[PDB]
Amino acid sequence: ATAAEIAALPRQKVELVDPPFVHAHSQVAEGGPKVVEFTMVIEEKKIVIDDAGTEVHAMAFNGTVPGPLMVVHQDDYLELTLINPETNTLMHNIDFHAATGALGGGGLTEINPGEKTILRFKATKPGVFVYHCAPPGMVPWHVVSGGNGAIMVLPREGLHDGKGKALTYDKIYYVGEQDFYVPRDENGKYKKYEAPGDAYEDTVKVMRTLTPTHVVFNGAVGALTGDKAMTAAVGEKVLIVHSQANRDTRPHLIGGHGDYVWATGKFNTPPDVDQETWFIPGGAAGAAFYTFQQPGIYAYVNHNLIEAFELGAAAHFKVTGEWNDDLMTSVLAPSG
Amino acid sequence: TAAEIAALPRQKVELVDPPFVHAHSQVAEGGPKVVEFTMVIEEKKIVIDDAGTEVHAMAFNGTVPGPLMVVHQDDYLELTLINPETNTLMHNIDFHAATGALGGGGLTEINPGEKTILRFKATKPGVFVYHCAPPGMVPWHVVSGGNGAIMVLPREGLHDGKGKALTYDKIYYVGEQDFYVPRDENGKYKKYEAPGDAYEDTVKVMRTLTPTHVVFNGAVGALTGDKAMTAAVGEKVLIVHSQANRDTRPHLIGGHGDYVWATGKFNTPPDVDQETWFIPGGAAGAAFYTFQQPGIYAYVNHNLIEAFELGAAAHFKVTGEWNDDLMTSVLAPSG
Amino acid sequence: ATAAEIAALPRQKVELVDPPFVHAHSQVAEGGPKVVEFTMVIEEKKIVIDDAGTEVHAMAFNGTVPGPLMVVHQDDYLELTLINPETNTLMHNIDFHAATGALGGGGLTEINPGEKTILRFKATKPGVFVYHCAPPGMVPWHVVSGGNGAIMVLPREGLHDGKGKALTYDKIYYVGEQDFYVPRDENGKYKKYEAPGDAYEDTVKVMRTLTPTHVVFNGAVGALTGDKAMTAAVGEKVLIVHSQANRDTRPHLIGGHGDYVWATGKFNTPPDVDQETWFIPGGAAGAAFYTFQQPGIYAYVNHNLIEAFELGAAAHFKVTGEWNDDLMTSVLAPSG
Ligand SMILES: [Cu+2]
Ligand SMILES: [Cu+2]
Ligand SMILES: [Cu+2]
Ligand SMILES: [Cu+2]
Ligand SMILES: [Cu+2]
Ligand SMILES: [Cu+2]
Repeated sequence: ATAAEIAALPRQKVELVDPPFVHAHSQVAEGGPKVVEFTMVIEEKKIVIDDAGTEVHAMAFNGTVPGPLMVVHQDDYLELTLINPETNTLMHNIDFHAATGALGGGGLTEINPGEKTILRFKATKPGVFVYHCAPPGMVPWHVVSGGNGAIMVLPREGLHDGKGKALTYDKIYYVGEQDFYVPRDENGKYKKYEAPGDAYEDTVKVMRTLTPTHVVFNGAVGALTGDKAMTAAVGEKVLIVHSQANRDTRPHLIGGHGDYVWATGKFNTPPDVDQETWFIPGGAAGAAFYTFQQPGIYAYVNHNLIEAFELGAAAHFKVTGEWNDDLMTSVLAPSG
Repeated sequence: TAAEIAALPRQKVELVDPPFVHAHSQVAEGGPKVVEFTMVIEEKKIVIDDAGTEVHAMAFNGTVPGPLMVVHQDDYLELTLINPETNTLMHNIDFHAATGALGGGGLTEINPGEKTILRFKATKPGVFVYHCAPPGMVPWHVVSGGNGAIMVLPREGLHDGKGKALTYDKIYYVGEQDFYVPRDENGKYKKYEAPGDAYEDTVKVMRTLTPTHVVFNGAVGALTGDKAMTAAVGEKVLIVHSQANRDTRPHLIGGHGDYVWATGKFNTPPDVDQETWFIPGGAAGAAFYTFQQPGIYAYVNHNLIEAFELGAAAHFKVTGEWNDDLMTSVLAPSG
Repeated sequence: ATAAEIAALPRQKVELVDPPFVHAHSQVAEGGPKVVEFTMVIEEKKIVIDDAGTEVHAMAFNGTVPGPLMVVHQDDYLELTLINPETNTLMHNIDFHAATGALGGGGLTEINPGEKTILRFKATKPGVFVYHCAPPGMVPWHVVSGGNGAIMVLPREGLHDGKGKALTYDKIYYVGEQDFYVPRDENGKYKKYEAPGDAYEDTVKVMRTLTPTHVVFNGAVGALTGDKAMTAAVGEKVLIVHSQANRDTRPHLIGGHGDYVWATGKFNTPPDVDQETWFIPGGAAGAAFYTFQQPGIYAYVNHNLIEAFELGAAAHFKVTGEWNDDLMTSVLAPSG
């Protein structure tokens, strides 16, 4: 497609929503290829990542950790306006794993405080894909400070299973998983810093242990629990997109399954089925499709259970509806 | 319907200790059945290495791992779980094969002196982890040995990707356990009077994400020496492998995984000709192999530090005739 | 085949080349089955693995870490002459994951200094496969000292995608990824030793933490950057073989993709497609096929970014050609 051809394509401006929600889209593409426009301001901000009050200086695309999910269709163009406000102290950029060239866009989007840039790429491959910050020489520090999210490049025809049957979800959630490396004092208590750069040396030491102090969903321990639990109903079809930009994870729906799981995240790779626990390598996104059959509380976890229940990587689903005794029943309740 | 489920046959099955598996048929015998199992949970001090290191283990049916239960797709598994009054802790069970109530965990919380009976329909074919999961103390029970697996065979037995039958002559269940044993200032592993005394010290070790031991069948060397698994040349063997908490990467040294259901799910077509497969923590996998050479094999987690320094190494002793076409020493070690 | 049948097959002596290059070979088999002869001399040598002058006592098959890629076709015989020179101090051997019996050949190739052996095995299974040293009682030590490489057993008809279309590479590269465990003194400086055995006790202690001090490609930090950057051009099809004999890795071509990825490394298992980041478990090799579409510098990494950019696991590709503005364009360059 020539420059003139692309200029004639229709533009749609998308308003992003905060994870774990996803902006309005259609599963099946409406019309021909479009240039889909997004804007994100990068915020360097203090975030609290557990109930004790532990804080991190985060790099937060659109002001959240993870950054928001951008959704386009195959052969659309994604056109991102990225802004680094003058209140920030560091240079930032963006690497789209969905994109082709210039280190995923990273080499073309280095913006100092008070600068902006507009990057356009053709989303040639269908799937979910990580994006993250990657300033040369400081790449892992920015990513494990929360500077990451994902996009979904839907097939123009929507999702299908491995054999041509249409899969249509009723709702979608995006779970970004973040490994944090928080320095401690000699008493074992987490340290606080005045500016991001003050934490650098101490944080690099922790990073080198390859052992996160915290592993969280949506930026904090318990962020997707309580009144922030994800919800569904018996019979409802849900797609769960999960990303990890730096470190392996193994998602599991406690009480459910992944009926179809694109564990590599790429829709031209047929999904695994009937999954108990799937595996997403660091630097990737995956997606899992499930139809709820039972009501009640579910936990969605990284099934290294230490990571889930000691380090923070557990969310809840609240599910409404009628219990199915054929699928499961307590023949004898706990009794003497 | 309600009448139809109640009229299905009930069948009690006697369990056996890993790595062996109780009696079953690969192709389902009859229509759907309710397969009944009973397991008593034993809290017991087990020795896990050659230095006398102890762990207060949670042992479904008296073993780490708990035994393999085997049913067919659309059978019901009906487990009676018993927690004797001599135990100190509440326990329960989460079947990854099951649907609802946190895998059954929500319905099976039994204090010492209690029992429960859980039924679920095995709707999905594959091998699946089960483990204890008391709310608020889930990892502690699991890394204390409270885990095993089940196999839900397709009603028509196993098949390859093109649909030809795969029929094993024997089956072994290897449960892999990451343990996190506290050490004192001098580097000696600590011992405790009761399970709860170890809790605080153990969680500290757990948070390093670095096991002190990684073992098969509950201890370093449990499946080596005189306890090696066996086969013969020409024999087809299915090896079911589970890890309820932590990744592993099985490898049969001297062999391969001819077909590997690496995700453990039989509606997902098996990978083939595998050197080393990968099972994420929280899952089981299964590998089918036909032995072609006699001799000693090692079956390991192929992080070789985990295998040979931390304990995740088993043996197969295989009888039969050596095949010089497949391998031959042209010139033996010589100066 | 009988012993007589094998004796009658053509012999072909191959001359090995150092990683990341691969010796001359045909993708499609030239003729019927042959016995492909290789020779390698094991060298115990010091290698410097970072810019702080950190040393490892390496076990180098053919003088390199990793050892070289050996290439045959399915149902050929690989015949290795392995030589342990008198100048070495330790017994060594070799286990081919591609082979069947005697612990991959390890039980038949145990050679003290001043000894040699010849092993022949039938390459019955197509794929990329680890090989490594494994002296009973000292296995992990030899492997994490650099005693590993890989082979490729091509299908006789070359590579194909999942539907039987031919996949033919113009270039091939072999990246061996190595986890090292280097002891430190009490002030954090890496220790040096005058003999391999002198470092055993100290090294075993570090190995037991399951935390490498270094994770590198081709034996050292930056080994595959600068004078040793891999090269390609726009339009060229490139196969990247990647091995890790002891520890998981998650390769990613920054700016690119794995168009087809045999993540398990086995060619009768259909490849994944459109991959961002693939996964190779410790003890295995994998392979990725990609057609370059953009020029410039790509980084090729283990996408645990701490492992890539703090511990050493990053390579570069230098790619010539014309930039493609359809696939990617800077609409607005970084600016106030
Ligand atoms: Cu940044
Ligand atoms: Cu990346
Ligand atoms: Cu328990
Ligand atoms: Cu579980
Ligand atoms: Cu060696
Ligand atoms: Cu090996």
